[PDB]
Amino acid sequence: ANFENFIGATEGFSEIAYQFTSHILTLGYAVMLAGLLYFILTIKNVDKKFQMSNILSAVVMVSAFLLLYAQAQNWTSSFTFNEEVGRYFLDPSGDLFNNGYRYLNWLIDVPMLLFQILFVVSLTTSKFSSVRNQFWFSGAMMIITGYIGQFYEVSNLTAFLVWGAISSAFFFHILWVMKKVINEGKEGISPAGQKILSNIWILFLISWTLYPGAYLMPYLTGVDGFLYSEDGVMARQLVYTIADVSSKVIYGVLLGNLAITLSKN
Ligand SMILES: *C/C=C(C)/C=C/C=C(C)/C=C/C1=C(C)CCCC1(C)C
Repeated sequence: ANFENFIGATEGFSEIAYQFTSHILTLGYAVMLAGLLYFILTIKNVDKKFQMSNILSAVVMVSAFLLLYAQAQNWTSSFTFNEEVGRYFLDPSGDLFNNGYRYLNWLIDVPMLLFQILFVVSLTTSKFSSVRNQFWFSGAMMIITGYIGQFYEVSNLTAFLVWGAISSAFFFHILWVMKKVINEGKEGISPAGQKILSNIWILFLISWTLYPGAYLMPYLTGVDGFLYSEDGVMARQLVYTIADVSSKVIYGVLLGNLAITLSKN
């Protein structure tokens, strides 16, 4: 199946790798719940014209809280301690670790995260429906092809890499469209608003690039390096969690700050 089950069925996990991963994943969903309350409670601070962004952030928080909670429970319940060896091994009586929860989260959140910026910034020469459709089509194809490649993570590294490269092509199209959105959105707003948009662009670029980084984490030191191990599992789930918080919560906070700044003439 996946790299997590592979390690869990062969080498097992140290108490530390199992506990660290349970805690990071728990922090992930905990932050989404806090984010949910923040976006609901702050909806009254922005003008009505911009409230769709707060609404879409709130919906992303529900998606991410529920699905990361389900992933967290799946992690903790999938491995059981062996006293002889002193490690956690995959439990054949369990469901086994499943990355489906995260990929479904991506399928839901990606279209809403890309769409929500179009309720805060104004385009100039691009059409709203064109940009929206390109975001949605490429976003969906990114996640779908990456999901396909994930099936080959352990069994066929070649297909894993090829499908990931196909997915990356759609990713680069998204980055290209978003860069245009940001540049049109900077036209005729105040310098304070332009500086927030510049920050949004940088946050977007870095935080979205973390996802492919985590997808490749166990192979980033070769076919038998330091990360082809429980340490690469830990690193993968840490980087996902940093990306989750950044791409969903911080991105949303910054858009709301942009909407407040735009209310000032
Ligand atoms: C909260 C969720 C978000 C922002 C999810 C974003 C997911 C991606 C940017 C996925 C990207 C991928 C690649 C560009 C190549 C490797 C396969 C993916 C699906 C991880």
